[PDB]
Amino acid sequence: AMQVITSVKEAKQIVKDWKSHQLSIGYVPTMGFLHDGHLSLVKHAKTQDKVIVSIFVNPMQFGPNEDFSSYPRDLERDIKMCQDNGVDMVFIPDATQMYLKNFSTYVDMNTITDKLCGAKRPGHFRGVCTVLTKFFNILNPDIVYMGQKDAQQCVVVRHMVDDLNFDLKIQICPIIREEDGLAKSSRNVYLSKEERKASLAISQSIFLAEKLVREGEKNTSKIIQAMKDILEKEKLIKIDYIELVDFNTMENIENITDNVLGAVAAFVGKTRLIDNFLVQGLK
Amino acid sequence: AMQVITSVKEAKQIVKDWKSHQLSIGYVPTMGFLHDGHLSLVKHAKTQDKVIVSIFVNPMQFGPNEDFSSYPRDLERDIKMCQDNGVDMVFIPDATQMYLKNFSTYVDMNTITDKLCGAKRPGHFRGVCTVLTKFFNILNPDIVYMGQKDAQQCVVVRHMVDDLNFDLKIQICPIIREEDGLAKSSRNVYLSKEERKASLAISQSIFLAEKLVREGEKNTSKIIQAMKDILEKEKLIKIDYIELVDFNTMENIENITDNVLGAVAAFVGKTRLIDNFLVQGLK
Ligand SMILES: [Cl-]
Ligand SMILES: [Cl-]
Ligand SMILES: [Mg+2]
Ligand SMILES: [Mg+2]
Repeated sequence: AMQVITSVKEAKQIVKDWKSHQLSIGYVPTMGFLHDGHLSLVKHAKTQDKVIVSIFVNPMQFGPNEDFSSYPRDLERDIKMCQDNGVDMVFIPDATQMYLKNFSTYVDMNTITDKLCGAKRPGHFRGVCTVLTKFFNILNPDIVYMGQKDAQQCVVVRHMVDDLNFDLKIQICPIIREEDGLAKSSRNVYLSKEERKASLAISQSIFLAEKLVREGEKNTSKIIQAMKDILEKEKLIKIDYIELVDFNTMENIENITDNVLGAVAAFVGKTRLIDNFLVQGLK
Repeated sequence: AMQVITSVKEAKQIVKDWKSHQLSIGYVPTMGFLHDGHLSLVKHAKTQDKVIVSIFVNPMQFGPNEDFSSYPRDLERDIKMCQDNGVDMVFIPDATQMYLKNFSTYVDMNTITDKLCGAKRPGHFRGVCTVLTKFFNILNPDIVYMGQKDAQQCVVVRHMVDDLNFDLKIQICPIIREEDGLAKSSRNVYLSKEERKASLAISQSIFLAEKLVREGEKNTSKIIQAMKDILEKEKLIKIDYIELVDFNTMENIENITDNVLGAVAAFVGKTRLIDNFLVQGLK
């Protein structure tokens, strides 16, 4: 029967026992209120012998001005979806298990995190790096499955893993979308009917930019303007950024050569949404 | 035959194979030019099935004003001592293996490291935390043996291990001393005959402070003055700090209750030496 584990000590024991049987471990870190995007990561993780999903709304990666208190939470919904989709262990620690009274250590970095959302969200990537170092040490996974939707986060965590010699692989999985094109996110639940309609311009701008790139358009300023024109038609949308950047460095690019990450962040009403497309190996 | 390993990849392989046989691993991180202090850590580590010594003069933990370029180095001496003392693997990576071109991640903390040497050596503990996270991830040790001589470092690393959930134990081992009382350190090799004679006042001040404490002296200002009087007799000695602090927090203490770390840092000529005593469980 699937284990629902709230203790670090017990999670360690279970993983240690699985390792005693030379079983591989697939790990899907999440902040709960699960959706088909998460289920897609789980499906990939089932290539491994055992699958772990963590659920933890990590307070370190939210700032004071953001949505920690309202973040959607429904642990019964999540347990059921993990149960129905063949998850072996749902690890749901609370902040008192993860961060003891005198906790004071962190993991951070001096490149990558200063761009895109990192520039808009001070402290965010330190929160991500620190909590994932902890989870990786607790759970000892072999492959960690992450969504391309958080593209910068994937690159940041990959770089941390490289730099700190974590003996595991980060596997980036494609963006899963709603029927109407909106990238799956737990924050979608915040949107009003009218905001939901407005929010489709984000994915529209992504589909168009990707088509332009694959049709051989190299000038990023041309592409950005085209996305901007789509997004500016929606009064409910306030653009945070639209940037085409190198996928490995997050540095803005003026002319596309081998690759591009085209990334958008925008507020739809008060809700902050992100989306992107990624093209690699261009001639 | 003992393995001398310069590659991360090969070190990983060897450790993975040992683990496939359920062997425990004892690890002694060092910066080489080995002495009896190190040999003592190795002796403790031999409680484990396999013993690893790393040798790496980690550039991250030295500042511009310190002694990175002159740090004693004699890898043939070290290999022989490891060989003769039953070490299984000497891991000697170079900075190009550990720190690749675009390396930019670090581990640091917001308590403990701001006191004692930490205050005198900006960036030092970040260098220690970061390189040890890497070694721990590479070598997957069960117990890591460290000398009490670097008492703050032991407490810092213990706290990192706790906070980041490293699945290992830090074992602090007592100070090994020269016949004349000077705490063993590779930096002792820098001392002139006259500096060596002067340097004995450091251990003398430690022996006296510990005797005063164990004789029931609680007033730290009295104890510090007594140490200061010994040290001020030596013209070649410039005191950096003399502090009696709580062993768990590194906070200065005015009146001793259950514990005390009495720590000294002083320059003898240009060489910076440290020493301490530790008393725990007092009534
Ligand atoms: Cl989400
Ligand atoms: Cl030394
Ligand atoms: Mg592993
Ligand atoms: Mg281990």
